[PDB]
Amino acid sequence: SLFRLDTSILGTRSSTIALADLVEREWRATAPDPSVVRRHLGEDPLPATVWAAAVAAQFVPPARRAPEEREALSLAAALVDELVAAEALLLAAPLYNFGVSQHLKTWVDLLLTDPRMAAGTESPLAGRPAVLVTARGGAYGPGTPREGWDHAIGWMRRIFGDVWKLELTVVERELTLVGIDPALDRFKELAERVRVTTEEQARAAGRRLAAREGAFLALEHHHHHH
Amino acid sequence: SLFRLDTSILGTRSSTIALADLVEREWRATAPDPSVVRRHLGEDPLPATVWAAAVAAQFVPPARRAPEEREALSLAAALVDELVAAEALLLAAPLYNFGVSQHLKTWVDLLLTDPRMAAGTESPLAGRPAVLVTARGGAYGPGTPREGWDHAIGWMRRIFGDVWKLELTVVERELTLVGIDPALDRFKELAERVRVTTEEQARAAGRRLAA
Ligand SMILES: Cc1cc2nc3c(=O)[nH]c(=O)nc-3n(C[C@H](O)[C@H](O)[C@H](O)COP(=O)(O)O)c2cc1C
Ligand SMILES: Cc1cc2nc3c(=O)[nH]c(=O)nc-3n(C[C@H](O)[C@H](O)[C@H](O)COP(=O)(O)O)c2cc1C
Repeated sequence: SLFRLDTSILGTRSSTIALADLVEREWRATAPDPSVVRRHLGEDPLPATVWAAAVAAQFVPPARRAPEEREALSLAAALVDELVAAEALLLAAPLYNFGVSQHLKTWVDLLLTDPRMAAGTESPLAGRPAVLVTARGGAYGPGTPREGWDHAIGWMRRIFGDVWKLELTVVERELTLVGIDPALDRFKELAERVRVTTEEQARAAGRRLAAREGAFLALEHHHHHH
Repeated sequence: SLFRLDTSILGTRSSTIALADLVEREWRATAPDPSVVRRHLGEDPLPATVWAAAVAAQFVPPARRAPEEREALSLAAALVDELVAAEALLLAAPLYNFGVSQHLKTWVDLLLTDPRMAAGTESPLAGRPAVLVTARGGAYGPGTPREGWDHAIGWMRRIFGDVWKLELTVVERELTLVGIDPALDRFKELAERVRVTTEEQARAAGRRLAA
């Protein structure tokens, strides 16, 4: 099955929801399991109290735990349950105020309270494919005035890439505030070609996710010594 | 007055609360208008629904806004009020899961929905002194396997330094899990020696804040 996490708060005007939708159409089209499990933290955020309670329970004989502590670690397990149930991941995290979504950080903070996701434990997701959909208002690449101002990209890549050891495909649509903020009207055409191109890339990542089981069984080089 | 923010969820065991007191002690003791307004997002988190509500309200005509939409923009205005009202700032944010405190970003997200904090407007806090107390369980210095693995320090510096234009002094304690993680006993005395140093760095910051 595919697991889909949306974190956008802008509803129907969401670039990330729209790009993720194009990825999902491709999954359902070519995937052996077109099934999709979804969670929308943007509409249904995880409460801001449950993390602290889980961190406390984490080292307490389960019986000496308190109502909120237990309910907190139970919820952590349900969220891990969803990730370990999916053969592939679609995670849509837009750029807000130069950093991580409050909703994405919350979700990840609480996941990492579940024993199966602690530190030093082997990721139960290693090798599994993930498409990450981000968008930005302005342009953030090398040589722009906003180079190194996306403090989110690197964090999500360390968690999904280096910690969870997921196989990561990234779809970034920059210039989503072009036509919205006049100060970016020197970008009108660039912004358009960017959109069309990243729409294909979102279609592309969906096709590639769908076929990853096949592509792994067709893989022969396994670096045995010789 | 002094404005103090805590984000720690560790209570009695916080390295950042401990270090932040050292700054505040220097304030109250040797500072004029020595009053201290404080807010502990670790004990009293801002609701997780309030940022979206404030962002959405700005698209609904004012005359027809929903109480929850009006209520969120009021709360944003009150957190801005706190900051605009202080001569100095004391902001304590630990490193959590390689990234930013979930509560610090919510607070910053909802601050920036107020029209005084908005893009294109001048920082109403520009030039104001600010001490940032942060702590790490590991060592994230140049030359270490964990270099570039603190994705928080850069982001807080962008908001507080580059957007808010505060004259920002950072006090940072590392190796806060030496003694808790058995695999760090190779640092028992170094760990202790960074503690006493950052404590004195914390007292230093206080004095110059009070000056
Ligand atoms: C509260 C808020 C903060 C934003 N912060 C940034 C920012 O720091 N940098 C940026 O390039 N765009 C920023 N944007 C613009 C968004 O990145 C853009 O609207 C993007 O499409 C958001 O994804 P979504 O539409 O799927 O929610 C922000 C938008 C909002 C509503
Ligand atoms: C949920 C959680 C996540 C943490 N993640 C990290 C981390 O990614 N890197 C690190 O060096 N320390 C990490 N630590 C340890 C903290 O850096 C250390 O405990 C610090 O002193 C916390 O600040 P506080 O005591 O003021 O809350 C983490 C601690 C907790 C409770």
